[PDB]
Amino acid sequence: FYRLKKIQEKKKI
Amino acid sequence: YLSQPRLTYKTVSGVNGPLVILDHVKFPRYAEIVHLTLPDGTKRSGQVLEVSGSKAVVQVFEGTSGIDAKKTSCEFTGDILRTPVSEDMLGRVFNGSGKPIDRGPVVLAEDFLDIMGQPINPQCRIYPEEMIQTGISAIDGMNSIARGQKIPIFSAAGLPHNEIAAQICRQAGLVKKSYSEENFAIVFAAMGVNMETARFFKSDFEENGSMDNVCLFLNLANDPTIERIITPRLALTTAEFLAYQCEKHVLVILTDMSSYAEALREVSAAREEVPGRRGFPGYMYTDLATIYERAGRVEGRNGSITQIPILTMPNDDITHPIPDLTGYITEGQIYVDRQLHNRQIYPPINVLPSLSRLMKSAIGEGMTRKDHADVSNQLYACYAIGKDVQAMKAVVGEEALTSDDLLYLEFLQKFEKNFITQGPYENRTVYETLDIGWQLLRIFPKEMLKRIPQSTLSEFYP
Amino acid sequence: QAAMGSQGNLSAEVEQATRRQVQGMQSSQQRNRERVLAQLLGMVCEVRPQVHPNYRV
Amino acid sequence: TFGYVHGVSGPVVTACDMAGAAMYELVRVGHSELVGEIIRLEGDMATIQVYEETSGVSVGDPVLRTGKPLSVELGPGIMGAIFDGIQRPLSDISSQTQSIYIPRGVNVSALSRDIKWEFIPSKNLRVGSHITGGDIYGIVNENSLIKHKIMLPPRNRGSVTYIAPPGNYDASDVVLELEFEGVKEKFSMV
Amino acid sequence: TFGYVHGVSGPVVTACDMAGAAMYELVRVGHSELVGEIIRLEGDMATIQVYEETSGVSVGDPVLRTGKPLSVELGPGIMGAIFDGIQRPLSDISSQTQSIYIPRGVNVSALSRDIKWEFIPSKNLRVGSHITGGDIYGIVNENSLIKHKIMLPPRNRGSVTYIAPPGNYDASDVVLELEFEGVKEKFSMVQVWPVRQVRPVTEKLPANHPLLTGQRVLDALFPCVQGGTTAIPGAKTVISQSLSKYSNSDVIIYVGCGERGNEMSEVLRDFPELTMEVDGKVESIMKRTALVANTSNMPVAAREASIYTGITLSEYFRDMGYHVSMMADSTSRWAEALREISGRLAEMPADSGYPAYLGARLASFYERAGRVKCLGNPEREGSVSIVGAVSPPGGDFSDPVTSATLGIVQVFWGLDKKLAQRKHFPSVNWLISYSKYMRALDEYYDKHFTEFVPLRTKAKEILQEEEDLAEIVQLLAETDKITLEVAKLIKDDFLQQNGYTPYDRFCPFYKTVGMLSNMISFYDMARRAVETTAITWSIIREHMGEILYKLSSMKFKDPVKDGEAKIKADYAQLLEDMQNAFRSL
Repeated sequence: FYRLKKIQEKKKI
Repeated sequence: YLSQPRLTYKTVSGVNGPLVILDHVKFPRYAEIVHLTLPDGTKRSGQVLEVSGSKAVVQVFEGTSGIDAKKTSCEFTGDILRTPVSEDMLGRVFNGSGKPIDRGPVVLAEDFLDIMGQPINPQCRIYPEEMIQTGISAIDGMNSIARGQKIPIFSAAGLPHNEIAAQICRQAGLVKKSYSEENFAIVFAAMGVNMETARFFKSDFEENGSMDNVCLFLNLANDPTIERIITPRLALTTAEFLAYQCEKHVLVILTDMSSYAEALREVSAAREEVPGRRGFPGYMYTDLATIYERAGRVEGRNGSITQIPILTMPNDDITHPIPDLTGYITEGQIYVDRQLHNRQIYPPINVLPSLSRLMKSAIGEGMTRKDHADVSNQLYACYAIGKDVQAMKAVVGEEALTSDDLLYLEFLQKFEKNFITQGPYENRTVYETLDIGWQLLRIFPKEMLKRIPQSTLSEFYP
Repeated sequence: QAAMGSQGNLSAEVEQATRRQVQGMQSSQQRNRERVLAQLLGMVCEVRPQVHPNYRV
Repeated sequence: TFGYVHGVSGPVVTACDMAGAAMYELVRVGHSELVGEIIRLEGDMATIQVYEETSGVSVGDPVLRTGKPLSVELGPGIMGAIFDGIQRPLSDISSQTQSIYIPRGVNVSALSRDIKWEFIPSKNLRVGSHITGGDIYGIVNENSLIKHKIMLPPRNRGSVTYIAPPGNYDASDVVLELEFEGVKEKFSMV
Repeated sequence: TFGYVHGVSGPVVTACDMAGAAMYELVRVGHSELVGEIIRLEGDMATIQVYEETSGVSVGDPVLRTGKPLSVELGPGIMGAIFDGIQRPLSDISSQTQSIYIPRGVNVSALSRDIKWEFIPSKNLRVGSHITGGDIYGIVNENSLIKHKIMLPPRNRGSVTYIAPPGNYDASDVVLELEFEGVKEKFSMVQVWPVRQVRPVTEKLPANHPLLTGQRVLDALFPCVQGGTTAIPGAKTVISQSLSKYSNSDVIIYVGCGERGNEMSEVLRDFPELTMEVDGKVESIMKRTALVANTSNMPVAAREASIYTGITLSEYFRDMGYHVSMMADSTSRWAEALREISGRLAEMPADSGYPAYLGARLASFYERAGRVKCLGNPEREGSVSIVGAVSPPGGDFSDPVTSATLGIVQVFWGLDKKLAQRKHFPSVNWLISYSKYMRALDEYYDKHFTEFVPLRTKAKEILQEEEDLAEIVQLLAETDKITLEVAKLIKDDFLQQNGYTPYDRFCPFYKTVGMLSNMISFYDMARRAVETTAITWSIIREHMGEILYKLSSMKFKDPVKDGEAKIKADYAQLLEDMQNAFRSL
């Protein structure tokens, strides 16, 4: 879950 | 109503997966339906998923294959998906979207309704009182179903549950006390099913002369997922119309909601929401609650609604989120055991872990009969003791047993022989089931009937 | 023989029932055509246009 | 003031022209006034977790601003009633619509208006008496058993300026107070 | 029009100036003309997934557009050939290049344009009439065993204006002219059909006839049905040979989407050498069989498309009024390919990384089998049987692929928990092993075999009773011992089939019936009490040890040299010996 949160966070750019 | 003309656009910013990005839309709505026209001349349909600014993204039911970037067009209904409904829908079959499957015409719109439905005022809910005949000895005598009670059924994959549902539909009805069975109806809904077990339904339900009180929906596995998520709400709304706006008692049957959960996962993945437990969105609980709590009686009306869904348990895991939550929002459950299926008992119902929370009101003297509760409790207890006695025999040997143990073993054997087995077409009346129970009870001598009050024993035992 | 006779009789019965239902249906249609069409055309010719309510200045 | 809708995605709603908004401030959205809560602040933009069903909401819909956070209404008539957890009552909505279903657009008062209560002021309080918060100044017979006494709420105090006489009042003003040389603030029994 | 590559990321190719491109429009890339297809649109800037390595491709290279989506080629000569995942004729390519390696062979036709077959028009046709279409219009006059009858493409029906006479033609020439609308038409012996569509049919009908296989476990517990669907663990390949050899299978299609290389060379070597001897005339089975090779070497989308290509081929031959028995090597590797491509697209995944639409795609692959009534004037029927393979993952039961597969497949068999014997390949898992075709086949069974009807139930009773009592034994009456020793014998003899030896390479249903009847009649007259009928188990074993050895050694009667009569007689004699032992017990 944490990995997925991080990849979404980076994708927000 | 709407009087403005419908609009058409050709601005297509792009496509990503099953979604389509458009732009330059004036006041787009949230869940308004649209149609699509490929350049080659094919027709399609979809639902607006998300909206932001002048942009609006849309999902397509039939798939996004073949879409042209600049040569497509779309049209806006300008309104939320509505359904045509009417009491004459009986005898028909549909494909979830409402398109007829048989060779009949389009349904005349006696009324339009919103598919999303509404919540029910808790003040108007009335405690269920009566009971629905089902024709199965296990479901009627050993357990019971009230006019409003929501009872799911658990069954692992590869076991005959569709047969149970079909027989329930065929032999459904009300208790003949002496405003009759004509008020009773059925809405059957099957989702994510193979083409087999679909031809079977559409044929067999026709072969037994029961389409006068059935409204059927089919959705094969290969269909769009959005059809799958849409269908059960459509079924529930037509049930509500037929039961409350018109005075009817309706038995809704749902099959394999695990596929509904799969479609929910699909739409969640499309929107890019972070998965949680076992790859399921957290709000699926409230979603299932929305698909539930459309039952019970209501003051000012003489109708009722009763849900009997079916589930596919993954690997016999009670703690899996699906069955666990369903139990949290249902009033009982009926189990199906693999060993009984291997024993060639057509109804594989294992009545021990099963339990119905509203037995005490569903039966009684004004109901089927006074002795029913006593008979049921005694049967359950002595079956438990009989299983224990078979365990006893497993080690102690037959010569070390007493006459009581022999009585228990013989009773158990005759019980699975007769009480459980019904046959694929034997429609047993409730009185017949109670008579069979009494006959089996008579094997034990008078004194061992500890759960039976004396007066009932004097009345019925001889 | 009994089955065949009963089946023929019931086929005739259901055919007659459908025929009379269709005939009464046709009669009801004949009773009410001009009123519905007049209402429909009269309310179709109306337009009464307007802008979208949410337009801001 | 008002705002306009900018985007919708399920139970999320981002609305523009919400400069000055406050955290956890309730709002009303769309022609059918669905109730939501402020969650995020960014420039003048705002985010709203609407918990009612979202459907048919278009872009540019009005957004009425409620100038309070989630709270509870009090006063007489509470006892014996039924509430749904957000103060929205149940007894009065079964009547006045005669519908089995709860409409989405429901905004009725938590406590019914237009009911007299036979207010009796305290006989020990004159114009000028310096009081404090949570101070009883009247008694009401909400029933035959328990007396629902009225009191000024906390964070309010000072020299009374006017008291209403005994009589019957339909949840209207009863007390005036001009402490701190501010305004002569008025307080009903709600 | 032409385009330019803006970026490269492994098997991905961003490009620009691609306004008007379709969703799955094929496209050539670079000066090597690498084949690909559209995936995502972002305005003029698109993304393309390619079918070969991208090393060396630079920015600004040309991009050529084409007007078709992914499609397969059809016509004569498909049977007996071998194809890649995107229908490349491997054999002809190795012949032309005369090199071991596969070059960038971007231009080669699936079927040779030089070989000429003797076309024969149907006599009922007349030129210049208003027949208004119909499917069949001619026939390839001969192949080794199966005549490649020709049909008219669906969606294209019209009157007649010219039919070619009998004669040899290379399939590059036209034999039909069906203008019918003021627009002239021309059709050769070759067609093009999009892969991911479905060829329409007039009707679908329920199953009406069984399927025969050599394996005892499949035949007894969970029989398959013609036009059926099934899944089998991938722990086996002899089953394709056996069904082609014995069952009523006209054409065979075998597809290795991701097999290991050496096993694929094994199949390539061994398969053609086999023979059929249909009516005493020794005829290679390769003549009635086509292959679609794809090892793990090839890129992702080749593996992705192999399954769809094979299914299109099977559907096309089904329309030709035949019966086809397809087997896929595995589906797990396909799922891994889907995982890889979804991760490449940066689309957020579901549980275990698999994209959410996995279930939908698996449904798309299935629901294409079944007996059907073709679309045509001449009436005929075609059956498709699909036999997928679910290679055991680490999480056998917990694999999303397995869960989706159990929600669709009509008949499934699976391995139990991984036993101490890793070579226990013909196992059985009573937790999840089932079938759904008993109802539509008991009427057929009643006319041929009737002894088995209670025996099949009793075997399950015995096995489940042993399974119940086993854990108690591990942590004790004599009847328990009889039950468990019978179950052990059943597992040791009835199961654990060899396959790689002649004496268990194939087993006729009658051999299974006889051996199972003996093996179960052992128990049917030994469980009536601790004695022969109402001593201990050790006494029974000491009395009848030779009987147990002979029960075990039933397996070695080779059907190849020993006919059915001899094996039946040997089993009956052993049964009589068992009866004699019972009388003396």
